[PDB]
Amino acid sequence: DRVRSITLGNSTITTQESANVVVAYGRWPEYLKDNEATAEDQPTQPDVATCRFYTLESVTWERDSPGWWWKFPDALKDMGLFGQNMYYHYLGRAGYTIHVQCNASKFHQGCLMVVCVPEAEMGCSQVDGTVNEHSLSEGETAKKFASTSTNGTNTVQSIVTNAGMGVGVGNLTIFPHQWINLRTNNCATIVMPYINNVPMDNMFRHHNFTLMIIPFVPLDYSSDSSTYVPITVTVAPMCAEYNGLRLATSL
Amino acid sequence: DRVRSITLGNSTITTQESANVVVAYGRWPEYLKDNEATAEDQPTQPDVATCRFYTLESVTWERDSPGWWWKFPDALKDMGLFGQNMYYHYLGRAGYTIHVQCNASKFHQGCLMVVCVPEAEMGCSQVDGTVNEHSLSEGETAKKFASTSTNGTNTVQSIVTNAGMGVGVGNLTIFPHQWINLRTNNCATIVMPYINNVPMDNMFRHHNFTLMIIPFVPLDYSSDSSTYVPITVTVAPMCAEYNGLRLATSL
Amino acid sequence: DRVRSITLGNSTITTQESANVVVAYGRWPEYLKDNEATAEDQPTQPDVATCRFYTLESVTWERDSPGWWWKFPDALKDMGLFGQNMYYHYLGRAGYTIHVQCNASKFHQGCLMVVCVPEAEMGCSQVDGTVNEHSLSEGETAKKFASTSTNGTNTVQSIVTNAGMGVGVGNLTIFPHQWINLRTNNCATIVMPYINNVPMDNMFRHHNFTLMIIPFVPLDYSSDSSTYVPITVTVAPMCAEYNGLRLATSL
Amino acid sequence: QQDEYTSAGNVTCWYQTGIVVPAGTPTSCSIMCFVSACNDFSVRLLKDTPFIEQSALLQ
Amino acid sequence: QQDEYTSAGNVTCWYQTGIVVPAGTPTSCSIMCFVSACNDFSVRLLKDTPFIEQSALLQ
Amino acid sequence: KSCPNPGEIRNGQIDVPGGILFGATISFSCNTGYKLFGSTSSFCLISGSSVQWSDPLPECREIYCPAPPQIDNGIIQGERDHYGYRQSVTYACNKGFTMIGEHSIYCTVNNDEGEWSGPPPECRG
Repeated sequence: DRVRSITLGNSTITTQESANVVVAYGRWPEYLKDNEATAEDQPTQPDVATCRFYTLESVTWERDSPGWWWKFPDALKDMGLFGQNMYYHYLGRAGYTIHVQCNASKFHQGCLMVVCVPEAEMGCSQVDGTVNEHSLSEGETAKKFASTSTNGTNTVQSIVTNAGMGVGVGNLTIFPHQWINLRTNNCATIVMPYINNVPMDNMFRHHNFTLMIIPFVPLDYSSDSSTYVPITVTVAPMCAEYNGLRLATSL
Repeated sequence: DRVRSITLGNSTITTQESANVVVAYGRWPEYLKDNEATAEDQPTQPDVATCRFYTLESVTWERDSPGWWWKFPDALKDMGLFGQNMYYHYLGRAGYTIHVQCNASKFHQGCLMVVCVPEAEMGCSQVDGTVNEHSLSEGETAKKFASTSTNGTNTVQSIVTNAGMGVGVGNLTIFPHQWINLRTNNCATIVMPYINNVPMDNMFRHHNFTLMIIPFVPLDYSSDSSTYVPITVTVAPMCAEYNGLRLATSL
Repeated sequence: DRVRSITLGNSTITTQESANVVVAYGRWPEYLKDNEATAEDQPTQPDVATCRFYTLESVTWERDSPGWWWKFPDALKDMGLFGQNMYYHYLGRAGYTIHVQCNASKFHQGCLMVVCVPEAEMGCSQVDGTVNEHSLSEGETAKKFASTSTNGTNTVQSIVTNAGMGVGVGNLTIFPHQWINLRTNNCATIVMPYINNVPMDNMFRHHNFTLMIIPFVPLDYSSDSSTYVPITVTVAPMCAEYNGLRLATSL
Repeated sequence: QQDEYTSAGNVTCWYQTGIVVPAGTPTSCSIMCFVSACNDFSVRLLKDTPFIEQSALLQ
Repeated sequence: QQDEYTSAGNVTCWYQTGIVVPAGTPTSCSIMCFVSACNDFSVRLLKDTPFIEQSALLQ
Repeated sequence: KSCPNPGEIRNGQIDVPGGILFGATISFSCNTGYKLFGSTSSFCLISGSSVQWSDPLPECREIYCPAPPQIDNGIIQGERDHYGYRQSVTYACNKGFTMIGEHSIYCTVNNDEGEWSGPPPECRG
C-alpha cells in the first residue's frame, strides 16, 4: 500500500513510505482538445524528451528554518529539452508531477507542508513598492521564507505566517497539498493539471504556480542522531505542448 | 488486525496495538430475562446515560511498583448517572467493559497482568482481625500492593505474591485476564458479564469484582528514555438495570 | 510471509524474519532410485534418528572478523545417530537443510554471505605444499579466514578475498547462497540435495560440500548497543541412506 | 456572533496514560488540530464580514 | 509422586545466537514460562493433597 | 468538615478506621523490612483557617543487616555495605581449605531488627 513507482519518460521514481497521490482537483493532465483551442498552427509534442523527471538541487532542513518556495515554470527553464522548447516557442502548455523526497530515521521528528499554489501573486516588503523578478524566483535555487518580517526594497515580504501572499499560512490546505510527517511518510506527490484561464500561455512571463515547502513542526533529534536532513524536489512535466515557434528568447 | 474501536453511549475508544478482546467466559452482558427474575416491579434501563466509558485517574508505573487493585462497583459510584441511579435504587445489575491503557516506546520494556477477579474476598494483615471498608476500596484511587508483608490493623495483607487472597499470584491466569507487554501491545480489554449467584444484587454492599494490575516484569529504560509511564483505566457498564427505587443512600 | 517453521524428525525450527528458502538448484533431496543405483545390498534408512536438526556451537561476530567455514559431512560425524551410522557403514548418501541464525537489533548493521560450495578444494599456504586434514576441518569448531595472506606449513591460504579456493570472493554468488542483512532478516536457509558424481560416496574421505559464512559489510553499533552478536548454525540431513555395513572406522 | 444563550460548549484534552519514549529520542513533541465542517453543516443569513476595513478609496 | 522408575526427563534452554540490542535500550531482559496440559492429558486415582494441613478444628 | 487527604506512605500503610472528618484519627505502619521514623497517628484538628492533620506523614526507612561476619581462611565475593532485607552474602574458602555449612547467608528481619541467617561457613585445613 505504501510502495509506489512512477515511470515518466526515461525516468523512474521508487518509494516505500508514500502516503497517497494527490491529483490536484481530481483532474489529470491532458492535451488541448480541438474545440478549446485557439492557436491555428500545429503544436510540437516531444513526449519523452520533455515529460520526464527533472531533479532540482536539494535544501537542508535545519532546526530553525522557515520554509522554501519555487516557481514553475522558470524552475525547469534550464532543464534539458523542456527548457529549450520553452525557449524557442511562444506558447506552452503542460501539467506536472511534483515528488518531494525527505527521509529521516525513527528517532527524528518533524512535519512539512508541501503545497502547490496557482497564481501565487506575492507582496513586496515596502508596501508601496514593486517586486523584482529575482525576488520571485531564482531558478532551481529555492527562495526562503523568514521567521520575522523582512525589509529591503523589491524583496517579497516573506514572513512565513503570511506566506508572502497576505493570507493565513494554515489555510493553505485549500490548495493541493500533502504533509511529510517524519514519523509516517517520506515523500509527497502532487499531480497538477494545467490550471490557467487561457488555453495555452507563455512560459517566461507567467509563473503558472508556486511550490511552497513549509515546516510547521520543526526538526528535532537527540544525542547523536544524524544532524543533516536534506529535502529533494523532482518535477516532471506531463502532456506538454508548445506552439508558435521562432528564434530563441534571451534574458 | 490490531486496530479496534469500541463505541458505547456517547463515548468511543480507539486503539492501534490491541491484542484481542477477552470476553470473560465466552459470555456477553445481557438483561435479566423474565424467567430468571425475582423482583416484581419494572426496572429502570437508562441505556446511554449509564452505559458509557468512565475514566478513572491514572497511576504512574515506576521501576519498583508492586501493583494496583480497584473494586467494581464502588469505583464508579461517583461517576455521572451510573453513580446516581446506583444511589437511588436498592438493586442493581450490570456488566462492564474494562479497557486498560498503558503506552511506552520501543526502547522500554515491561509486562503487566490485567486480571478481573470475581468475589476477591481479601485477608487482613493481623490474621486475627477484620478489614475496614477503606482498606478494600478507595473509590477511584487505586489501592497498592506491597513488595513485602504489610502490617497494621484493618489493612489488607497486600504482599503481591499472594495478591491479598491467599493464593499464588501466578495462578490468577484462571480468571479473565490479559497482559500488557510493552513490546507488543498497549491496551487490554476484558468484557465482563454479570457473574453473581443472585439475579440482581445491591451495589454498595457487594464488590462484584476486583481489577488487579500487577507488573510481573518491571519497567526499564536506558540513557534518556521517558521516565514517566502512566496507566489509565476506563470502565464502561453494559446492560445496566436497577430495581427498587427509594430515597438516596448515604455513607 | 516472513514467518516459517521447519519440522524434521523430533526437531522444529521457528523463524519470524526469514527472507525465503533457497532450494539449491530447484532440486530437493531424494532417495537413490533403482536405476541410478550401483550397490547390491539393501540400505539402511533410519529416517527420524538421523534426519533431524543438529546444532553446532556458535561463533561470535566481532567488528573485525573475516569469516568462517565448515565442511559437511565431518561436521556431523559426532552428532547422534548420523555420526554413528556414518561410522559403521562404508557408503553414505544424504542431502541437508542448513539454517544459519544470527539476530541483532534495529540499531546494529551488517551483512553476511551464507554460501554452500560443492567440492571446495582448497589451497595450502606454501604454494608447493599439501594441506593437512585438520587444516580443512575441525569438526564442529569452525575454521576462520584471515584478513591478510596466511603463512605456515599445511594450513590453507585463508585470506578472505580469495576464499581459499583461488577465485574471487564476490563471485561465490554462483553457488546456492543467501545473505543475512541485519536490517531485514536474521536467518538463512539452504536446502542442499546430494550433489556428487557417483550415486553414493564414502563419508569420511570426501567433504561433500563447504559452508562459508563471510561478512561483507562488518558489524557496527553506537553508544551502548549489545556488543555480543553470535551466529549459530543448524544442519539437518534429509533422505539419508547408508550401505555397506561392517565394523566401525577409527581415526 | 454567539452569546450565552446559543453557547455551544467547550473541548478539553488530557493525558490518558502519558508519553513514553526510548533513549535517544526527543521528549518534547507537538500535536496539531485541523477543523472542518461535517456533511450536515449549513450557514444562513448573509452579513458583512468584520475582518476587512478601509479608511478611504484606493485600498 | 514420581520416582526414578517413572521419571520423565528434563528440559534445558541455551542461547542459539544471543541477544542483540541497539544503543539506548536495556541489556538485561526477562523470559517467562507458562505451563498447561495438552488435549490428551488425564489424571486418575484420587488421593489427598499434601499442601493443606491443620492442627485442630476451627481452621 | 473534612481534613485534606492523608496521603500515601510508600513502603508503609495508613489505616483510617473512621473516615477523615473532624476529630477522626488515623494510624501509620511500615511494611516488613522498614523502620517507621516519624509519628504513629494523626488526628483531624483545627488549623488556623481550616481543619488539617495533627502530625505529618512519617517515613519507612529500610532496615539493614550489619556487615556480614568475616571468616578465617576464607573470602567474600565482592563484599558490600548496605545489606538490606532479602539480600545475600556469598562466601568461599581459600586454597587448600574445604567448605562446611551454609556457603551463603541471607539477611532477614526479626522483631523489627535486621538479622543474618545461620552462621557463615567454615574452612578446614
